[PDB]
Amino acid sequence: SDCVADYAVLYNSSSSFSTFKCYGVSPTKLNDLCFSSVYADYFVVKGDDV
Amino acid sequence: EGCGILSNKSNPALTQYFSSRRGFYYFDDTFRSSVRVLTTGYFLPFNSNLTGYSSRNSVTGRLIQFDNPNIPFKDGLYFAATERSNVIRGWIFGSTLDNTTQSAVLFNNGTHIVINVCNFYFCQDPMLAVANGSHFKSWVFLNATNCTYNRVHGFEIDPSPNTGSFIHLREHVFRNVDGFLYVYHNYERVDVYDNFPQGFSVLKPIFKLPFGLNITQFKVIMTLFSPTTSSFNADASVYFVGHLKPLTMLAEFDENGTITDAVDCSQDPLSELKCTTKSLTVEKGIYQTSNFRVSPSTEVVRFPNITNLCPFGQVFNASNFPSVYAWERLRISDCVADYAVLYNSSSSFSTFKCYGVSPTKLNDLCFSSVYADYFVVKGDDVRQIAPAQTGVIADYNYKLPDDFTGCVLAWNTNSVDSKSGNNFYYRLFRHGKIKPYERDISNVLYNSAGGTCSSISQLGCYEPLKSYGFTPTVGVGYQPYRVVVLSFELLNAPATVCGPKKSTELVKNKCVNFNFNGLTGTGVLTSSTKK
Amino acid sequence: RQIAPAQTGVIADYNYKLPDDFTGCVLAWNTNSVDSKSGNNFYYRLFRHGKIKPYERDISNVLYNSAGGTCSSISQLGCYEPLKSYGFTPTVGVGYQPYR
Amino acid sequence: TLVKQLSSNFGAISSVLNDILSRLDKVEAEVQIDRLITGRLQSLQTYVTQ
Amino acid sequence: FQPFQQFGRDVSDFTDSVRDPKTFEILDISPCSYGGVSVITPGTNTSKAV
Ligand SMILES: *[C@@H]1O[C@H](CO)[C@@H](O[C@@H]2O[C@H](CO)[C@@H](O[C@@H]3O[C@H](CO)[C@@H](O)[C@H](O[C@H]4O[C@H](CO)[C@@H](O)[C@H](O)[C@@H]4O[C@H]4O[C@H](CO)[C@@H](O)[C@H](O)[C@@H]4O)[C@@H]3O)[C@H](O)[C@H]2NC(C)=O)[C@H](O)[C@H]1NC(C)=O
Ligand SMILES: *[C@@H]1O[C@H](CO)[C@@H](O[C@@H]2O[C@H](CO)[C@@H](O[C@@H]3O[C@H](CO)[C@@H](O)[C@H](O[C@H]4O[C@H](CO)[C@@H](O)[C@H](O)[C@@H]4O)[C@@H]3O)[C@H](O)[C@H]2NC(C)=O)[C@H](O)[C@H]1NC(C)=O
Ligand SMILES: C=CC1=C(C)/C(=C/c2[nH]c(/C=C3N=C(/C=C4\NC(=O)C(C)=C4C=C)C(C)=C\3CCC(=O)O)c(CCC(=O)O)c2C)NC1=O
Ligand SMILES: *[C@@H]1O[C@H](CO)[C@@H](O[C@@H]2O[C@H](CO)[C@@H](O)[C@H](O)[C@H]2NC(C)=O)[C@H](O)[C@H]1NC(C)=O
Ligand SMILES: *[C@@H]1O[C@H](CO)[C@@H](O)[C@H](O)[C@H]1NC(C)=O
Ligand SMILES: *[C@@H]1O[C@H](CO)[C@@H](O)[C@H](O)[C@H]1NC(C)=O
Ligand SMILES: *[C@@H]1O[C@H](CO)[C@@H](O)[C@H](O)[C@H]1NC(C)=O
Ligand SMILES: *[C@@H]1O[C@H](CO)[C@@H](O)[C@H](O)[C@H]1NC(C)=O
Ligand SMILES: *[C@@H]1O[C@H](CO)[C@@H](O)[C@H](O)[C@H]1NC(C)=O
Ligand SMILES: *[C@@H]1O[C@H](CO)[C@@H](O)[C@H](O)[C@H]1NC(C)=O
Ligand SMILES: *[C@@H]1O[C@H](CO)[C@@H](O)[C@H](O)[C@H]1NC(C)=O
Ligand SMILES: *[C@@H]1O[C@H](CO)[C@@H](O)[C@H](O)[C@H]1NC(C)=O
Ligand SMILES: *[C@@H]1O[C@H](CO)[C@@H](O)[C@H](O)[C@H]1NC(C)=O
Ligand SMILES: *[C@@H]1O[C@H](CO)[C@@H](O)[C@H](O)[C@H]1NC(C)=O
Ligand SMILES: *[C@@H]1O[C@H](CO)[C@@H](O)[C@H](O)[C@H]1NC(C)=O
Repeated sequence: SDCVADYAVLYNSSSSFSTFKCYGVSPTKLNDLCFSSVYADYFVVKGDDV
Repeated sequence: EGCGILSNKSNPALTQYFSSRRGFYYFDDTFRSSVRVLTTGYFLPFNSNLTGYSSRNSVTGRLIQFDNPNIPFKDGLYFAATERSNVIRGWIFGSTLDNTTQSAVLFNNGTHIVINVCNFYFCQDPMLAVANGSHFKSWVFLNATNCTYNRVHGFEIDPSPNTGSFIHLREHVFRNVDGFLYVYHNYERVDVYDNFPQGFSVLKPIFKLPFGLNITQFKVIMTLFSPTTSSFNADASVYFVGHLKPLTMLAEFDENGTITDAVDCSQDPLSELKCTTKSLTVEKGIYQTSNFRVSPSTEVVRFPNITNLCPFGQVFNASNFPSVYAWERLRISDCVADYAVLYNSSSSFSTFKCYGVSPTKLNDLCFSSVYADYFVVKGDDVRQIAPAQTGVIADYNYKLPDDFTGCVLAWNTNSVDSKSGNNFYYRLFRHGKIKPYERDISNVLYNSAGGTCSSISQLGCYEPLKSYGFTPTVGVGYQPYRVVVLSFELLNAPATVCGPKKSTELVKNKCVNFNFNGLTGTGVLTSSTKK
Repeated sequence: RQIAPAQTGVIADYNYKLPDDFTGCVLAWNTNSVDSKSGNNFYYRLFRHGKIKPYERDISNVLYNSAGGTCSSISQLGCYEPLKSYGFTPTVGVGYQPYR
Repeated sequence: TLVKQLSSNFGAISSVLNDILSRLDKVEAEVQIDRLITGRLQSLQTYVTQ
Repeated sequence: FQPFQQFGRDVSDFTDSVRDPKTFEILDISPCSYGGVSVITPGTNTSKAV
């Protein structure tokens, strides 16, 4: 909460996403959207469980 | 099993008969009651031609009669037989009917029903012999190898020959779709000798056999008879063969779900009237009937005189593709787009996504102008080569329009451009996104919050290009992939690249199916005077 | 990825074809540690005259003659074997490793 | 005004059935043939109504 | 039913009969409220009973 979602700063890192699926919105139209509340869930899976 | 041979046989007389209303079957398994259904499929048309094959023989004066040729299996068969005693016992299905291709047999052994799909070495005259009213021998094939399917059902018939006027009529239809062979059955008692009986009959399904077989030919197994001796002689029998055609019929169901009668559409104007109103009884008056008397069967295709193979070798098996920020365009024209020649190469595509067209309909469609863009990406950046994507590549290196018509190709090349000539770069740190089908080969030194730092040692100024760290013994992803993007353009311009279809001869004043550079349709062709 | 309705390739045209409006499910998993050691029994069919029908197969090992037919020997010009062997062996890249 | 409604996309890629059927496989064909069928049926309904 | 029948359909094409898989008997399916119901009222400002 209370932050600016700039996804361009992740390009400078050494990790590249092999999966960037988005549901209900478009990945291109994320710099123009403005959300009310967001949540994050993180874990580790087998690799073919993705 | 020791197949017998025949020395001299008379030439078959292909006398043609008429089938009155026979050759109808249950076309599905949906249960119905008191409804009239209009259905389309492969059926035997009414008042069609049936070819007869006889087998009778006398003691002297005439040669033996055994008419068992390779009847084609085009789209289906109507098999009707009017034998007395039991002479015709089963059929042979296959493509070449030799032991280099798999073939199927479905015949009555005498004490069993034998179904095998093996590599059969058939003899010249497949038969089975009986003697003194008992099952003596079966002489169908000689060798059978390399097969799995085998079904045997217990059954029993009487092999003793009789005399009379062909009291039995047994009829079947055969069709194979999606790897299943369908067998239908009907029986009734008639009294005819050398003519096809008239009437209306409905066939009921008994078999659905799951073998995937390329079936194009057909043969009939018969029976020989002896007066308890070594010499064998034939008996009187005859069967009829008809071919199924694509047409529409109307079926009527009663309250028990059986078919009482059917109407073959497009036979006479009376049946066409019943075919549109969906009723068997028509009140008096004048009615507007639809079109059914049209059977476009001829295919005419016209393609230009382009004959050279199209250069897939210098665009796939090349050396030193450029990096993604400096991708190159190639115009491809006046060639034949044969995609089957890429199967011979050692490289296999891990991405074959097409957007504006279907991948299967690429040998039939033709294009006015095509282009090719090729570069090298990181390996997990391949999913960014698509319409409406975001990332480093989709924003700063290579952008596709959202109204993209074409195909995207990609394959892993780790053994060729990971050891030497590793000068692959991608552009980071750009002020603004890139437009579709545009590139910027510029090495200006990037400064955040306003440009022109003019020195690398200052605070906040960085190089724009970052090197791919391509090296062997890394994981999938961080491994080089070669990407080719093909862009299609289908206009009213003359065609330049057209694929491998053999053109046929032009035909006029007939309802045919045409194809003029991927412009398939239906109609007649007539000489014009337009400009 | 060629085991799907409306696909093109070596498998989808000459080896195994799924019909359109196919109802069912397709399964796949990587098996590199069980069949890669002196197997030498996995082949695929190249060089066929015409495409395959859905749910059909042809187990034939006749010589293939390009632009013609009825080839005699392998030394005859324009004659090739129809079947080509998968080169399955351990320590190869993903995409060349066997899948069931 | 009824014969000129045949030149309408109705949300499909083209107003010609031959362009759709020659460029797309059979599975993807119905989802765009249905739009043309519904639009032409609606035009016929309207014409019968007036 | 037929020996291999499992459910029966209507001319409006909805299931009105089924065969129980355990005990081979034929049941009937009808909607649990079919037929109209009308409520007669005076004005709501006038009275309350219906
Ligand atoms: C075709 O090529 C041309 C030129 O080759 C391209 O034109 C360039 O376009 C980019 C962006 O459109 C432009 O970059 C800006 O330049 C400004 C100078 O005119 C910079 O001042 C600016 O950066 C800061 O300034 C803005 C105003 O202050 C801020 O809004 C901006 O976010 C930056 O501010 C940073 O710093 C402050 C400091 O406090 C901070 O508050 C901010 O949050 C932020 O961190 C831009 O970089 C180039 O100058 C243009 N080039 C030229 C020669 O004019 C054109 O884009 C190309 N076309 C295509 C389609 O690619
Ligand atoms: C079921 O099996 C049968 C037989 O096993 C099989 O029939 C075969 O079909 C193929 C292709 O349809 C035939 O191969 C072609 O035959 C023609 C002669 O008719 C040749 O001319 C062809 O060679 C070249 O021809 C042109 C040059 O003149 C070229 O433009 C062309 O590209 C060819 O290179 C070609 O060999 C084959 O002859 C028949 N076999 C028999 C015995 O008829 C049928 O296709 C199988 N069914 C299915 C669905 O697979
Ligand atoms: C080989 C294929 C073959 C088929 C498809 C076949 C089917 C078949 N044969 C039947 C009867 C019969 N089958 C035959 C004989 C034949 N009728 C034939 O289709 C052929 C080719 C013969 C060979 C002589 C006879 C004589 C009967 C009488 C059975 C009875 O008394 O009910 C019947 C009706 C009774 C039943 O369901 O068992 C069917 C469905 N029988 C076969 O033998
Ligand atoms: C497969 O078919 C071939 C030829 O059709 C068979 O080869 C013939 O076998 C007969 C045995 O009766 C020999 O007399 C011939 O000389 C052979 N050659 C030819 C050209 O006819 C072969 O036996 C069959 N069976 C197999 C290979 O198991
Ligand atoms: C990017 O990453 C580098 C280290 O790799 C770091 O020094 C730098 O501050 C980061 N940010 C920018 C804007 O360059
Ligand atoms: C019997 O066969 C031989 C050899 O094929 C032939 O010459 C002869 O004419 C045949 N007999 C008759 C009556 O046709
Ligand atoms: C059918 O048979 C008749 C004679 O019985 C013949 O005149 C006709 O040409 C045959 N073919 C067709 C298509 O009617
Ligand atoms: C076929 O019939 C013969 C006797 O005519 C019998 O010996 C044989 O076992 C039968 N075939 C099968 C598969 O049972
Ligand atoms: C074919 O069958 C015969 C018996 O009739 C047998 O002697 C021969 O070995 C068989 N052929 C093969 C290749 O096994
Ligand atoms: C076919 O038979 C031959 C020997 O006759 C054998 O070598 C081969 O493996 C068999 N192929 C199949 C698919 O059964
Ligand atoms: C229909 O089935 C019933 C019940 O088996 C039977 O009595 C009747 O004869 C059949 N046929 C007709 C035309 O009702
Ligand atoms: C190009 O083809 C040759 C043989 O024709 C092969 O040795 C080489 O590896 C290929 N290069 C590629 C696929 O990059
Ligand atoms: C396929 O590739 C081989 C070498 O791998 C080559 O000899 C042959 O000419 C190519 N073309 C055909 C049609 O076999
Ligand atoms: C199914 O199992 C139940 C449980 O005992 C039994 O009552 C019923 O008769 C069975 N139905 C069969 C065997 O068709
Ligand atoms: C109910 O009717 C009376 C009589 O006209 C009226 O005075 C009253 O306002 C009405 N009630 C409401 C809620 O309007």
